[PDB]
Amino acid sequence: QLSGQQQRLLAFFKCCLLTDQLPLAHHLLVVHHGQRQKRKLLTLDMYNAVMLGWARQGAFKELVYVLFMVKDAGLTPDLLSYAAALQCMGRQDQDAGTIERCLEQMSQEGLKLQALFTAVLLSEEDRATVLKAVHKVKPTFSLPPQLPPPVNTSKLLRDVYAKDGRVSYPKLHLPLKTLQCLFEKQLHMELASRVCVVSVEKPTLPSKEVKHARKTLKTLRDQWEKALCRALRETKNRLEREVYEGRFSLYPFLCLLDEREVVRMLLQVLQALPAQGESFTTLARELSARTFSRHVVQRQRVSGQVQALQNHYRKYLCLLASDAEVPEPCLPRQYWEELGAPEALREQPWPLPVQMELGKLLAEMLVQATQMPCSLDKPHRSSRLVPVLYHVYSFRNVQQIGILKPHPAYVQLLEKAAEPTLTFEAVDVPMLCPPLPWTSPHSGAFLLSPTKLMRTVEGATQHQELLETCPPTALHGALDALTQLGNCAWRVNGRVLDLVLQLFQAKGCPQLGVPAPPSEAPQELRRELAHCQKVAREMHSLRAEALYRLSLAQHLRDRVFWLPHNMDFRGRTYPCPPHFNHLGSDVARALLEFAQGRPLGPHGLDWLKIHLVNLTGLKKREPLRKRLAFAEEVMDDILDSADQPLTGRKWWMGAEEPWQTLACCMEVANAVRASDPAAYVSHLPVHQDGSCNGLQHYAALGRDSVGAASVNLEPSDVPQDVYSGVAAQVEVFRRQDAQRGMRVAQVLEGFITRKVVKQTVMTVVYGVTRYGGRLQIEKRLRELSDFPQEFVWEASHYLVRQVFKSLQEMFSGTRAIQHWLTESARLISHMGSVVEWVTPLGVPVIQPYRLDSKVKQIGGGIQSITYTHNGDISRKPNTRKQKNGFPPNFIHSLDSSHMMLTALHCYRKGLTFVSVHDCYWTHAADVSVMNQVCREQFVRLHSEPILQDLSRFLVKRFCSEPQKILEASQLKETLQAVPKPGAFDLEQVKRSTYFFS
Amino acid sequence: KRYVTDRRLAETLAQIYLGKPSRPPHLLLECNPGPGILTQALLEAGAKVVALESDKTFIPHLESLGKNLDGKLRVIHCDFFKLDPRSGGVIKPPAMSSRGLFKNLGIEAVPWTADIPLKVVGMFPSRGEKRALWKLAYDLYSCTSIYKFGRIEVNMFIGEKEFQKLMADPGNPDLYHVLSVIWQLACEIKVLHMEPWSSFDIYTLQQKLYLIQMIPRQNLFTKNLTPMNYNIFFHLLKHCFGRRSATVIDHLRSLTPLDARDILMQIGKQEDEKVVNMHPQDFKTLFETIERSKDCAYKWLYDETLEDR
DNA sequence: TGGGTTTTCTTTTCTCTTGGCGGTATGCAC
RNA sequence: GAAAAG
DNA sequence: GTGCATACCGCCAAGAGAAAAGAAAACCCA
Ligand SMILES: Nc1ncnc2c1ncn2[C@@H]1O[C@H](COP(=O)(O)OP(=O)(O)OP(=O)(O)O)[C@@H](O)[C@H]1O
Ligand SMILES: [Mg+2]
Repeated sequence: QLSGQQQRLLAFFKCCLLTDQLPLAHHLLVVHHGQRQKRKLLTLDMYNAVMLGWARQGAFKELVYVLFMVKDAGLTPDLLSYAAALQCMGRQDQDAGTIERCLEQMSQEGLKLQALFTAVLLSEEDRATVLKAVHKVKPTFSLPPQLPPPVNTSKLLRDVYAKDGRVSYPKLHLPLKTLQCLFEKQLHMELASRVCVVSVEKPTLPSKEVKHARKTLKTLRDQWEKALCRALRETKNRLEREVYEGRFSLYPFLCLLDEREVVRMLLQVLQALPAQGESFTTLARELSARTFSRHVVQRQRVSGQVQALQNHYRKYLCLLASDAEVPEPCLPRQYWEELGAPEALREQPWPLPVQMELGKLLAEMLVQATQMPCSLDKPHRSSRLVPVLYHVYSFRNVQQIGILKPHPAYVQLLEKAAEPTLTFEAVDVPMLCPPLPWTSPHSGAFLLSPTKLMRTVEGATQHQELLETCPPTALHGALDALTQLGNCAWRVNGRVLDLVLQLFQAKGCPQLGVPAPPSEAPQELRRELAHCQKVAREMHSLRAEALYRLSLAQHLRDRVFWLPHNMDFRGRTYPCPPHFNHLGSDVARALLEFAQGRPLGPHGLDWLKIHLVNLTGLKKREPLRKRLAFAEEVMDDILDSADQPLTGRKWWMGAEEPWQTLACCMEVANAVRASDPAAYVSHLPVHQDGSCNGLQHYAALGRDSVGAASVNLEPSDVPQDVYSGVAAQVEVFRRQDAQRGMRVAQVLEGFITRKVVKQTVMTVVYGVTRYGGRLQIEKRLRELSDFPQEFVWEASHYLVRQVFKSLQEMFSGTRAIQHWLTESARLISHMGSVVEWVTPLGVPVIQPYRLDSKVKQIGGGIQSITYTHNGDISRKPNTRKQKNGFPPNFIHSLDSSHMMLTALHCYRKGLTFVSVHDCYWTHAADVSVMNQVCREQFVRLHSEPILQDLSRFLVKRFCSEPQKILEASQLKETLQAVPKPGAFDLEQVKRSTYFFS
Repeated sequence: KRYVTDRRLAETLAQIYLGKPSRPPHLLLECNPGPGILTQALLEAGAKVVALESDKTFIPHLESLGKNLDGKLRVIHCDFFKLDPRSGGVIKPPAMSSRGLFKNLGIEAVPWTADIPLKVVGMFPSRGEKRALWKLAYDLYSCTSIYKFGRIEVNMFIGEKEFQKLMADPGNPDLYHVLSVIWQLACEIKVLHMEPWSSFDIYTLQQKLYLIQMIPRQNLFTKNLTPMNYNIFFHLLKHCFGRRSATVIDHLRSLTPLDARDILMQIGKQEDEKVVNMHPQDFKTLFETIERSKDCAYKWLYDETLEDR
């Protein structure tokens, strides 16, 4: 592959084209060309960048020189070089003889002019000026007409993308003009790139000390602003002078943004530093990402694509508007592409070392540039300028990491000032408008900010390569499901927010999930003070997390907002805003409801009652009629919880999910007291959850008859749970061991419940060790208050031994399929290639697990950073991690496929569908329709030979190259050794009441 | 596991642990008596010997010899590195608290200025020598575990590779690091014997094991240096030795808001003073001169949040 | 064949070891 | 050092 | 033509910070 210095120089040239510093890039070109030993690094793209730049300027004088440099270097001109030549001849309006001669040279060169136009990435302005250049030579040249957009014709996605049948597509309850206004609001919010929200803490009394603290912080911030401006100017002059003496600098990378914007960004990251401090590499990553995002937004602002996206979005909103009717109903992506689609300039991100040195330089600039007086606590004494941030080495085992900890007087001034505002990025806030439809892995969730289709912890990763080398119609289902999940309009439950604010502003209630303030922390004998500081710091961390969450919830109290959605590498869907979403804690799910409601209908109140009994955590093993009768028995408690949440009998606090139970009690209380229960418009999301859903999929692929009955794939009157069966086996083993007088059984007694055994039984069907189950049950025993805490370790070992003894001779097909997946992953990862597979909806999935962690040490003023070069510099795959990842990753990919099929086929029936993982939420009116569609999509997904098609795909891709056959023949034995299905008529899943419940 | 099983100079080590003849019969907490020959040689001296053992597989020999010596050998099953175990509730018979030891033996706590009440002999682990040095150093600076009961001398075998790593001074720039300064301020190492690998028959590239006789020093704790703020001093040492080529100014600009030039002017060391050329006593008095500064309030930036991030 | 190392998978809040010396290749002064 | 979701 | 200065890279180190209280099993390394 390309060298690191080659990548850095190419990024330098490309940034010069963006910053209009074409004279500077030509200077490095002639410096690196006039001398020999570094000229072996220059490639064709490096010359074509400056070629295209001089083309946009219409300068023949330098372009002929660069062409002479290309000819002298010994490398042949490519398509983009002649495209740049045609561009520069077309821009200058010069006569037809030269364009005729050069296009004759193009024809003599033999490469197609249509290949210059098509399948090679150019801007539309470049295409237009090449068209203007060619129209003087050949006025009879015409580009091929635009083909109609292709339609995905896969069997799972053939009911969708079908012109026949009646479709009742959902429409938002907002009109067209209000949606356009919210688009304007979100466009302004993303242009500003930051959001300021009011804190939910009670405001401090504005005394003299508070105002003097605020004035001191203000004058320090002004001094830091001026100092950072001076430091940034000195750095840019040093980089410009360092460039002039022939070295690759970062100079165009710091002129991408304005000086004020960079200084303000550094001040913002300085403001949001925790008192403990952050890693230097973390600050480098975050600073580089913020700079890249602001570069993208600024480039789209200057280039004029904001107005194009605006004019296209006002036309696109007519499909989803209540009062606007399209001539033919279709999906949001299909309507986005049916109109004139604006061109999305694919902006290549910076290389990982370039990002690292940019963030490292900006972090070092923040550390050196900011000065403070001697101590902010009592600053009246004579002051030496000490740094605001300190670079302290923090030590964990042999490892030594650099941490930028703020000075404690700066910290003390920060909590003494009591700043009433909090600042978020525009990416970290829920969108105010419907998101852009997912039309490509590039054009995605947000209006202007770049957003990945697949979340990746690593910087440069091969996921987008599979997302772009796929067939164009392969990703249509996943992108449409992402658009559908992002199109759900959310609304904050104000009453639950009022009660959580009541508990948060006062002394918190940790029983209900509201963090207590650290000022109420409790205060041999010498160890107790350190223990109290540890407890106070834990409550400091959790309350700060809640401070972000409830502030962002208060910011969205009276506005309809949207949660844009992404995937991971194996397909599971997450909302992009991290703080306030529906995948969070019980409080966060309680605050959220649907912004559009449905009338309950003849059997909608029953679903609300069943959902409430499910949220109580009681009557879990009981049938639906028993849950409904139980809800009728506790009706007075339901009304007392709804009417008097904190001043009543407090029935809702005893529920397993208390705040969700309280919100559902309020919904049932308003529904029953209505005059017509069927006519009550309900906005509460009712949840249907899978019972052992990984085991449900294992029994679906295995076609077993015993495990499928255990995980409710066979119809039954009562629900079936394997967790309670294992719990009963462990409890009778505990009774036998307590009979013998063993101490651990006497300590445990009745403490073995479903919850302590649930995650381990859930996990044993993946490649878990006994150490993982040990920690799994040790955490569950540690969170129990009534358990004696000196017995946690030995009871954990005993309980793990009885749990793994209990699962013997159980789930035979599941263990067979998991062993086959683990064996196949081990034989793939023993070779060089990592494990790849294609989902039944067509999504390619690869695992980013590689052994080599390159040091990639970068010298600098403060220290040398250590980052793993993730852009395939790591080569050897991590065999153990591939083995331990593949059996869960496949099952979760099939989870994603089932979820996307259910969403896409509930969209055609007019159902609002959102999904936590194996938890499908819809309106209480249409729970039965969602259940029926979920069962049919489960049948259609699992009527496909997923194991057999996986085996044929794996043999076709990873077992067909000749040079590996002698080593892969055993793998050819493994891949074609899938277990037999057996006898289980899977159509009975359509009659299973307790499939999802 | 390394075990002493040779009669060579066993009487010589016995005369080493005799000390002054006028002393009373002095308790010897021998650690891991595997073969029991060294315990027999120690019992030939006539003083009381208490065996602390991790090898319960061959347990009856020690107590069987103990009843023959009329109860002088009070054998109690315990491993020395495992006293006061780490976040553990249920006390197993291998690992037990020091209060259990000292309540069984009747011997009690004394003030730090008092005389030595007790002697320990035993092994370091074959590989975990550095970690066990850190356990004993943490128990010595924070006067807990054994060292709560007094100024407990402990005499054991040390590896050759880590010996001069503990005896290093200003000089030997390759091997001079934190544990040297941490121990040598309160340790009093004197090498008693220099035996090679041949006599040490491990029970089932020569390594020469030296007897280092750790004694806590009386003048360890001051007004500034306390058993509370010893982690701050430990962090000073490891931060200063993180960059060995750097100077004291470079590390103390990151360690304290105090001007390091003024602190070095007070201590008497120049501004060009490098970390590897500074005395172990100078580290302690550097900590004491930073600690006694009364004009400022925030004197250090170390806090337990620096354990992670 | 005996011993070091990690231990089911993501996502997020609060989120990667650094340094120093020697070994080798290459350009420059004489 | 902790917490939350599947 | 020969020797010296400079840049880049592999490696193994310790404050491998303790916790070596504690379980033991497979995968990889010497
Ligand atoms: N800790 C985990 N590790 C791996 N996969 C998990 C984990 N928690 C959940 N999952 C995945 O999520 C699904 C299980 O989610 P869920 O919490 O509903 O559990 P469950 O086994 O269905 O139990 P329940 O019936 O109590 O809801 C499966 O697809 C499983 O693979
Ligand atoms: Mg479930």
